[PDB]
Amino acid sequence: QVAFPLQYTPRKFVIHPESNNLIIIETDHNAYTEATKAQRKQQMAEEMVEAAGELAAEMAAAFLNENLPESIFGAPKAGNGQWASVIRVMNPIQGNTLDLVQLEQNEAAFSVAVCRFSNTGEDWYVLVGVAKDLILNPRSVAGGFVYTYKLVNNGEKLEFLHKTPVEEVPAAIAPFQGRVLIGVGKLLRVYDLGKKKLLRKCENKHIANYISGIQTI
Amino acid sequence: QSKYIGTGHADTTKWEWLVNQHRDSYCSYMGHFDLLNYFAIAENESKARVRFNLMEKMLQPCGPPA
Amino acid sequence: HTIYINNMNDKIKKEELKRSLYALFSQFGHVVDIVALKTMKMRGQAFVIFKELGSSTNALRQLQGFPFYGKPMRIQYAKTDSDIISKMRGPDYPPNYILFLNNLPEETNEMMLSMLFNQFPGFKEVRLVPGRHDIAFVEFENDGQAGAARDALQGFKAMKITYAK
Amino acid sequence: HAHGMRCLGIPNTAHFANVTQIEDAVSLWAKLKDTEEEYEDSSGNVVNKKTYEDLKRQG
Amino acid sequence: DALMDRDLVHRQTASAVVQHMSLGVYGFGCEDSLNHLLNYVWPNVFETSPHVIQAVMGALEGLRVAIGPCRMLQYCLQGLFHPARKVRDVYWKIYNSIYIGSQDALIAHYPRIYNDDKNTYIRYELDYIL
Amino acid sequence: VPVAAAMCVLKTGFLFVASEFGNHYLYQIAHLGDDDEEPEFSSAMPLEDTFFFQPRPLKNLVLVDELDSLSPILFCQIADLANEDTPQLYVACGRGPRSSLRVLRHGLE
Repeated sequence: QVAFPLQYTPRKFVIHPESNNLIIIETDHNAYTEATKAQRKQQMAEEMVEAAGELAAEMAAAFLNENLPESIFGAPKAGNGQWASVIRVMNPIQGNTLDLVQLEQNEAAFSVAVCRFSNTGEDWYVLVGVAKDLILNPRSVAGGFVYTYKLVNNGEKLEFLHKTPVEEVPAAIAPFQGRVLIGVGKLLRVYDLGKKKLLRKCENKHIANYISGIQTI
Repeated sequence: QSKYIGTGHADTTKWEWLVNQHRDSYCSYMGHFDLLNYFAIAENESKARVRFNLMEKMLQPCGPPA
Repeated sequence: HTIYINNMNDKIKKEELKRSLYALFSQFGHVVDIVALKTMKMRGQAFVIFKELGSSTNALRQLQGFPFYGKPMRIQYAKTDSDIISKMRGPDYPPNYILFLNNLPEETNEMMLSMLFNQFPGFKEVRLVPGRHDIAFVEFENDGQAGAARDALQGFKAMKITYAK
Repeated sequence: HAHGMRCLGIPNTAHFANVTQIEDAVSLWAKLKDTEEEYEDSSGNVVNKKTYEDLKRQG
Repeated sequence: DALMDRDLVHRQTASAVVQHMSLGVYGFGCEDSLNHLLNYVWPNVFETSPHVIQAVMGALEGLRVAIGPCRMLQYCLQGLFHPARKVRDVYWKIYNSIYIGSQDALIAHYPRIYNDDKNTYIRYELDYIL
Repeated sequence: VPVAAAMCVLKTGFLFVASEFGNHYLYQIAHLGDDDEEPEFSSAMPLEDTFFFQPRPLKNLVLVDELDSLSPILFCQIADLANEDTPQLYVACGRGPRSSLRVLRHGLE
């Protein structure tokens, strides 16, 4: 083997054929993304001095200066509705990370697919299906979203294209005949690329319970 | 049969049958190392805290009876 | 279904006013009822209720400014639905004041729809002009007037005009 | 029986093979009985097929 | 032909045959035809004759182990709550026979049952998705 | 140390650690870790407040060994991305912060 460290817990990864790189989706429950630990960081930093004690002694600058290796002390993580989701462009040959995508607070990404719409050209696409505000054990959500990335620098660079909202959490994404299948909740839908947001080119409401995963010959 | 817990009969209520299958599911979770580990992965906790929350949910599940 | 008339000669006795109103408006469809009072508030006015909606729209367009007992009457669609209509019969934006749709071609045009839309003081937006001459976007200051225009040509033999619901 | 149902407007199938009163099967029959064509301004992802065809005739 | 009843002894003895066959063939992949025969076995569930009812019990037990519980339970669901007392007596007897053995493997096959006011009848653990 | 599902202690200053997930660890005790400034708490110490303390690297231990652990294996792809003809196993595997992406080749170390 060889071990390449990561941050959050990857739920899946996909091959990018031509750039021959690896796109990794990471998610952690009860978790705080970097900026979140920065706002709680500075939050406690502020709440220290307010004890009004002699003010003079600051452990705040050293404490914040202290940054612990995240593996040895594990997860500085708690809270119910909070999440962490990160994307990564990593070389297969070596362990270097080509790019790192740092997403919103509560949004967990359970699917990603890389394909090329038959209408457009060879331009690659990174489609990240994302869930919004999971309340895990009752079952509910605030809704869902899908993020789109053009996968540039022959696939060695990513850029955010658009944020397209959707009522429900996508559990899987698969390409079919030059266009993109997405089941969402229990509803199966055929999506085609919009240049602002995706549009639905079909739907089926029959499937009773939920859509877990999808494969396409 | 009676002294074998989970025994049903013609007068069996909904609530009792479903709380049965609940508790049995939970004993399966305590039982299988993996599926337990799956739970720990999904919702982030220790194996321990998982089993603890389950053992809390053993008597309750569905909540009060009718 | 109900039209609101004002600018009426208030010297006519109430029962005569109502009977002439009934007579005059019978030419467009069955008039179900007429509400007219001589109070200070309501004098010089009347509500005329028709069974058919197309009848109300036709009446409105054809009798606008008709000399009645000496004065030119002013007609408009009523603000609310008449109690009698609600009883005979039994969304939040409706009634809306923007009607966009098509199915109105045939050398039809923008000054045409602009004069038909013009008929209404609500005449605000009128979009009928491409090679199309068949897609009509009408923004009428208020739904009484949008409803007046729409109720006037509510079956342009069948055109499709869809409020911006 | 099927003549009363079907002529009543309540279609004849098993679904209704229980209740007798005329009323309830009316609500039961009420219980018995949308695509996006992407305009060029990238706002028409809410726009219907037929609507965008109408804007084909307009365009 | 036999299980289709000329007279009770046919159903009984044939059922015993289904039993011993069902224990014997276990695990070798012939289950299909045993399901077919289970169809014709299934109506005989109801009777008061001791030998045919205990026969049928042995039958459905062997069929339990051979076919696997899932199919059994899929025949035994609706009978549990049926209004009549008879059907409940029996289908609960069966469901008990299916329940004692293989109670460990039943978990997956309990269907989804919606939650009412005072009680939450959905087990959400199975819906945790990575 | 990382969370250990089970712990065996061995004589002659040894500590075994099998982590719940991620690589296993073998530790050795080079000091009993007493007697210094490190606060040594009692059950009778006054409060009603909880005694705090400062995390830090290992000052009581030395890490002997790190054992290969695949579990949990979240996702697996067998594909040959390298020069040779034998497919490499690309495996996203791990738990929380310690999660990682590992590659399997056919060889001894």
